[PDB]
Amino acid sequence: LTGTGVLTESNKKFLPFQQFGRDIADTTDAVRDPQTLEILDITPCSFGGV
Amino acid sequence: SVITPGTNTSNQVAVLYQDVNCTEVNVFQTRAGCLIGAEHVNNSYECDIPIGAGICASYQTQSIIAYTMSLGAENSVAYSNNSIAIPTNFTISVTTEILPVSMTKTSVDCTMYICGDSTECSNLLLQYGSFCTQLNRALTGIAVEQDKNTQEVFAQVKQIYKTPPIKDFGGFNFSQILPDPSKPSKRSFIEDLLFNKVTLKFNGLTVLPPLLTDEMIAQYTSALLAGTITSGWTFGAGAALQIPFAMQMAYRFNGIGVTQNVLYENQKLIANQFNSAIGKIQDSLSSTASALGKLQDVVNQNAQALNTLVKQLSSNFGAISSVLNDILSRLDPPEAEVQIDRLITGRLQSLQTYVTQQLIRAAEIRASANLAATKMSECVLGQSKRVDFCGKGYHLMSFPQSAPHGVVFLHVTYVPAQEKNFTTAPAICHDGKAHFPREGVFVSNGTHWFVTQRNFYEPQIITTDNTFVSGNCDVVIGIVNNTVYDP
Amino acid sequence: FNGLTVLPPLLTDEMIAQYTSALLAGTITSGWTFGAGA
Amino acid sequence: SALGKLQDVVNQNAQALNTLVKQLSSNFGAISSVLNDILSRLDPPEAEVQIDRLITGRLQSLQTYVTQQLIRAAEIRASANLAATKMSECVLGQSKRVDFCGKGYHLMSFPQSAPHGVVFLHVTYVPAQEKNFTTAPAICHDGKAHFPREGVFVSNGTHWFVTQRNFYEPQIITTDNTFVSGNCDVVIGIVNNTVYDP
Amino acid sequence: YTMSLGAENSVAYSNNSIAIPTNFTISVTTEILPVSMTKTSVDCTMYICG
Amino acid sequence: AYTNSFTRGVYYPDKVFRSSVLHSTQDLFLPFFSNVTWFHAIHVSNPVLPFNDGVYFASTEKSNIIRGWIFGTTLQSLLIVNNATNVVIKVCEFQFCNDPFLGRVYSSANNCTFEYVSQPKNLREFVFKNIDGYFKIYSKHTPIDLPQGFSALEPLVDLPIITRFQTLLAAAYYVGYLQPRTFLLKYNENGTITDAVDCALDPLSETKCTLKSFTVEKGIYQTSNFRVQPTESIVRFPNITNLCPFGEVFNATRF
Ligand SMILES: *[C@@H]1O[C@H](CO)[C@@H](O[C@@H]2O[C@H](CO)[C@@H](O)[C@H](O)[C@H]2NC(C)=O)[C@H](O)[C@H]1NC(C)=O
Ligand SMILES: *[C@@H]1O[C@H](CO)[C@@H](O[C@@H]2O[C@H](CO)[C@@H](O)[C@H](O)[C@H]2NC(C)=O)[C@H](O)[C@H]1NC(C)=O
Ligand SMILES: *[C@@H]1O[C@H](CO)[C@@H](O[C@@H]2O[C@H](CO)[C@@H](O)[C@H](O)[C@H]2NC(C)=O)[C@H](O)[C@H]1NC(C)=O
Ligand SMILES: *[C@@H]1O[C@H](CO)[C@@H](O[C@@H]2O[C@H](CO)[C@@H](O)[C@H](O)[C@H]2NC(C)=O)[C@H](O)[C@H]1NC(C)=O
Ligand SMILES: *[C@@H]1O[C@H](CO)[C@@H](O)[C@H](O)[C@H]1NC(C)=O
Ligand SMILES: *[C@@H]1O[C@H](CO)[C@@H](O)[C@H](O)[C@H]1NC(C)=O
Ligand SMILES: *[C@@H]1O[C@H](CO)[C@@H](O)[C@H](O)[C@H]1NC(C)=O
Ligand SMILES: *[C@@H]1O[C@H](CO)[C@@H](O)[C@H](O)[C@H]1NC(C)=O
Ligand SMILES: *[C@@H]1O[C@H](CO)[C@@H](O)[C@H](O)[C@H]1NC(C)=O
Ligand SMILES: *[C@@H]1O[C@H](CO)[C@@H](O)[C@H](O)[C@H]1NC(C)=O
Ligand SMILES: *[C@@H]1O[C@H](CO)[C@@H](O)[C@H](O)[C@H]1NC(C)=O
Ligand SMILES: *[C@@H]1O[C@H](CO)[C@@H](O)[C@H](O)[C@H]1NC(C)=O
Ligand SMILES: *[C@@H]1O[C@H](CO)[C@@H](O)[C@H](O)[C@H]1NC(C)=O
Ligand SMILES: *[C@@H]1O[C@H](CO)[C@@H](O)[C@H](O)[C@H]1NC(C)=O
Ligand SMILES: *[C@@H]1O[C@H](CO)[C@@H](O)[C@H](O)[C@H]1NC(C)=O
Ligand SMILES: *[C@@H]1O[C@H](CO)[C@@H](O)[C@H](O)[C@H]1NC(C)=O
Ligand SMILES: *[C@@H]1O[C@H](CO)[C@@H](O)[C@H](O)[C@H]1NC(C)=O
Ligand SMILES: *[C@@H]1O[C@H](CO)[C@@H](O)[C@H](O)[C@H]1NC(C)=O
Repeated sequence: LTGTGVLTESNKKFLPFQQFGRDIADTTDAVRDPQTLEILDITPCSFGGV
Repeated sequence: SVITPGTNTSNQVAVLYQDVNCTEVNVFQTRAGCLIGAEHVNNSYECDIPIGAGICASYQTQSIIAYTMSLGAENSVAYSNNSIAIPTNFTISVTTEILPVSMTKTSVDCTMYICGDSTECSNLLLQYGSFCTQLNRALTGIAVEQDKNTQEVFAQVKQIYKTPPIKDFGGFNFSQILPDPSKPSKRSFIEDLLFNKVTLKFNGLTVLPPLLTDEMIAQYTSALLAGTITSGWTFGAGAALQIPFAMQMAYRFNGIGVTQNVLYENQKLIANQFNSAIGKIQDSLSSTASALGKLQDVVNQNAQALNTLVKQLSSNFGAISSVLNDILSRLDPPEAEVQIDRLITGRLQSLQTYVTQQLIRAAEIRASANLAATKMSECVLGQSKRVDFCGKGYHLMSFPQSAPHGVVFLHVTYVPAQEKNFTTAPAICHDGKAHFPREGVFVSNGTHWFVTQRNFYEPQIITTDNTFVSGNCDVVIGIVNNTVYDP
Repeated sequence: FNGLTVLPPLLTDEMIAQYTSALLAGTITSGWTFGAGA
Repeated sequence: SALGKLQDVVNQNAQALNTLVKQLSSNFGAISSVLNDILSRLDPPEAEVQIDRLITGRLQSLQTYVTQQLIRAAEIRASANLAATKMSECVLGQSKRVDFCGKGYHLMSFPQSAPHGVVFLHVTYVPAQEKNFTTAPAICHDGKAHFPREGVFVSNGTHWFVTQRNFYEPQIITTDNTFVSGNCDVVIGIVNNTVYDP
Repeated sequence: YTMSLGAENSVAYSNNSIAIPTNFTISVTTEILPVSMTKTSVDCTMYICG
Repeated sequence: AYTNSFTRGVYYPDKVFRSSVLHSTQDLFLPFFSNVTWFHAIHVSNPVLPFNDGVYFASTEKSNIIRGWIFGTTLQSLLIVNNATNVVIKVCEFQFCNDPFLGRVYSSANNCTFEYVSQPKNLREFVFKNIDGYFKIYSKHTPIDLPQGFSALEPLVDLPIITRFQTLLAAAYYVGYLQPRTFLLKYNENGTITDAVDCALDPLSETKCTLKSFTVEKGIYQTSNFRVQPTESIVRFPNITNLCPFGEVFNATRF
């Protein structure tokens, strides 16, 4: 599940069986920490045109 | 293919098989192929849904019928030699014409889209040369073209005219269409409907803001409108010259051959028709929500295409997995040099398709925006005599209104009504001269003979001032006799 | 053919002839007026 | 800077053509963009794979150029039809459509050649130095209402004149620059004068 | 800066006032239109394969 | 005996969270409005039932009168029992009796190769799938002619372990075989499945599925190719007859 982003605590209400989670763009968008079962919500780091 | 009245009308549906006879699987057979589930019905109507070859389908007393479409109410207009019909009355009418002016200024960070910040993938893609720069140039081109469009349509007015306070426009009630100091924004009352009756998180892709913010396009349109409301055509040609609005309307009637006294003898009535037409233009927009579909379509269509550009990012193209990180983790780098090449070429080709689609749509919207610019230039700043350019009528004037990506012109067209049937003659013979009508046309009901103006029954005694002498009462194909008076 | 096909036009040639007959009968009978109203 | 609108098409086309040249050096993940080199380095069973890679890339680039040139040609054709329409309507004529043959009221136009374009000198009448006059829509006299035949009524503060619409030139009100209807009741704002009778 | 749309001014409207131009300025405006590209041609085989 | 299903037999297909979104799935499901058989929960004569492609099961009862299952081929055999506050899920019932009357026991058992145990007017429902070396036990229940109310089953179990099955019988129970229907699932903002479209139920259902929308505006839409399948595989060959001369060229007295 490699990637980059900022990881945030989230209200995203994963049901107890769900072990990774994807957005409407089909990218992985939220995941559960396999050491602690916390919900971590991904978003990519800030970027743009200069 | 299926035909349906759509879920929110009914659950019922019928099916068309586009090129196979019903022997090959209620039923009907058409030049468009076999049709199943629709009852063929024997009279005719306008097309609710097109099928083909003159078959159309619609929902009616309930079931899906299919029918031969009817082009309209067949009527023999009672042509004759010797006969003319002249309208005794009129009905001013206001019609929306809705034109898209811009699409959203999409911009794609091409290397971030294709390669996801992989230092591997971009090191591959660099060996494709100009592509990933060229696409960004092309999208920037259409993006700048969207501001070029919006300025080229709204910024005709050289200055922001502010409307006078008292709004004493001869009984016309523009409070429905001017800005409101109740100030949810600069928007006008109708504009506040348009900004609601249509309505519309990413990697690589972004939406740049429009250069003219919506409150500022509304400011321009308020200026254009205060111009037409207070200065007629004159603010297009030079400085705005004030003129009383009733006199402006009198000029515009005099622009469509109706003599301007026909305005002043009816002004109280005329304004009441115009206000009611504005009320209908409000009430229709407040409920027939589909009427802005010409704008909603482009917003949907763009959003559709861009959405598929995201969806294509998820597709393998034959690569071992649809995520450069997930392959690059598991594959050996010499084989990843093949798998990532498959992903790169697939993604790049899909992006090339999107960029070409947006270039084609941008060319179309540029055509629409130029049509909107000429519409504003002729119909708003002027009075175009072009027989159907500014709506289905004789053109009086038009008012612009801003809409989220377009203009919604309220063309106000004079449509005549309540015809009468008169006998007529090309010329009136007296003393052996033939007299011809200087600007009207001759009409009679048989008892006597009169001249009238061409578009409104106002009879005058025929009087050797409204008519000019010519010929010698023998070359005219169908002359008639009368006692032409002489002041 | 395979894959390729031609859909029929919505307005067959009979109806295009019917409309242009209507536009002739209009212009002949009534000039500009039938564009603006009855 | 005035000719920018015309210089751009020369620049864009040159730019597109220039990148079509630069894409020959692209290499596309062959081992060299100079094809005669890979043709010397590798034996035909390999070289055919490398050349297939180059051919695929070069096609893709050329297909891009030709497609964009079609789009651009469609634009320039739409501009050419606009130019042909303005040549017809503004030069051979006096098209009265308010803001087509330049700003102002259009008088005439002169075409001029430019290297891939046309420059029109649109010659236009623009009014200036206006003054403020009181008005009425009609003049009441003997209870008839006289309306202006082609001008409008204006007041010189305290005497009433007809003037043509777009250039102040007063005339005494007469039977011949006015016409008569009504009963001095239905028209609002009617005002009184001794309309003269020659 | 925030863009200016232009010097805001009131039309001196009133229900009985007209402004009539006492004079004129005939003027000349250039308009510039492109009417062709260059007639490019590409010898496709000589481009791809030399 | 029969009754029709409604919008039931639908479950979270992939153990992956999605929300405020629509998604297209090709796993096995109970087709909407498929008939589900109804069977005697009482031993009035309970028939014992075939298992194909996975079973939707439901039982309507207070007091958990339906309380167990057995599965297998010629029923090594999966066994499930819920009595005495434990879900017992052994695969040990290798000699399940010819009449598995619940209580004193359904079977004779040996070689319990897998023996997982877990904590175990009202409608209880299940789906049993076997796939890829797993047995998936989706289940859900709600207080109360099955309801027309939609309900998405959560995975109650998914076990790393069949042709017929039987149940450890005032109650009733319903059975229906799944099929591999494409579904479009709509996920609420809370990530529960709120509605679904069977992409084969009718041509409108197919159109809904093809636009990826529930509301279809009035109009005409493409949906599919219609290509007739060939009725037969004819073969004609040139009436040629003898074996070829290879027995010379691989065996010549001198190459
Ligand atoms: C011309 O038409 C208008 C309507 O378009 C007529 O005005 C209506 O007349 C009826 C009958 O008197 C009234 O009930 C309506 O209220 C009038 N309309 C409005 C808006 O007030 C008018 O009478 C017609 N005049 C002629 C000469 O035909
Ligand atoms: C139209 O018809 C009416 C009646 O047929 C005509 O009205 C008469 O016109 C004369 C001359 O203007 C008047 O002296 C009469 O008083 C009118 N009749 C009445 C009852 O007042 C009218 O002239 C006809 N017009 C035409 C052009 O034929
Ligand atoms: C504009 O108004 C002035 C007065 O306000 C007019 O002055 C007189 O006009 C009358 C006829 O209208 C002449 O008989 C007088 O000789 C005028 N007096 C002067 C001092 O000129 C003036 O005529 C009006 N404008 C024009 C062009 O006549
Ligand atoms: C109309 O405008 C023209 C242009 O300004 C005026 O002509 C100018 O008049 C001033 C004053 O005599 C001179 O200094 C300029 O040299 C003139 N320009 C030209 C090109 O000759 C003209 O006087 C104005 N006329 C009226 C009636 O307003
Ligand atoms: C569909 O019907 C509902 C009422 O059931 C209404 O609120 C909605 O506006 C309708 N939508 C369309 C597109 O007709
Ligand atoms: C198939 O349909 C067409 C429609 O015009 C008709 O002409 C033709 O005879 C039909 N053939 C059969 C076998 O029904
Ligand atoms: C339509 O009308 C004709 C009248 O001649 C009739 O013969 C025919 O059956 C009708 N068609 C249908 C579908 O009822
Ligand atoms: C204009 O119409 C509105 C109703 O839309 C009304 O409230 C307002 O008073 C009217 N103003 C006039 C007639 O001046
Ligand atoms: C004119 O007269 C003809 C013949 O009676 C009639 O058909 C037609 O409808 C009349 N038109 C009007 C406008 O009265
Ligand atoms: C046609 O109209 C003219 C003019 O009134 C008349 O002389 C001629 O007799 C008319 N012919 C017919 C056939 O009505
Ligand atoms: C008009 O009058 C003259 C003389 O009275 C007559 O010769 C002529 O025929 C009349 N017009 C027509 C059309 O008959
Ligand atoms: C007309 O008069 C007003 C004062 O009432 C003034 O502000 C305005 O500038 C004048 N207009 C012209 C064109 O002189
Ligand atoms: C213009 O408005 C005033 C009131 O402000 C009014 O007295 C006057 O009559 C109006 N003008 C006309 C021509 O009615
Ligand atoms: C014009 O004169 C009549 C009678 O002299 C008078 O009743 C009327 O009021 C005058 N016009 C105006 C606008 O006052
Ligand atoms: C359900 O069963 C009945 C009786 O066996 C049958 O007639 C019906 O077709 C079945 N339902 C469907 C949807 O086929
Ligand atoms: C366990 O399996 C073996 C092999 O099938 C069988 O012989 C034995 O009887 C089984 N255990 C018992 C207790 O029967
Ligand atoms: C969604 O979840 C929140 C948090 O538990 C809850 O308050 C809300 O009622 C839920 N709504 C729906 C429609 O599931
Ligand atoms: C040719 O065809 C027949 C089958 O129709 C086959 O049985 C026969 O042996 C063939 N003839 C010869 C001479 O081999």
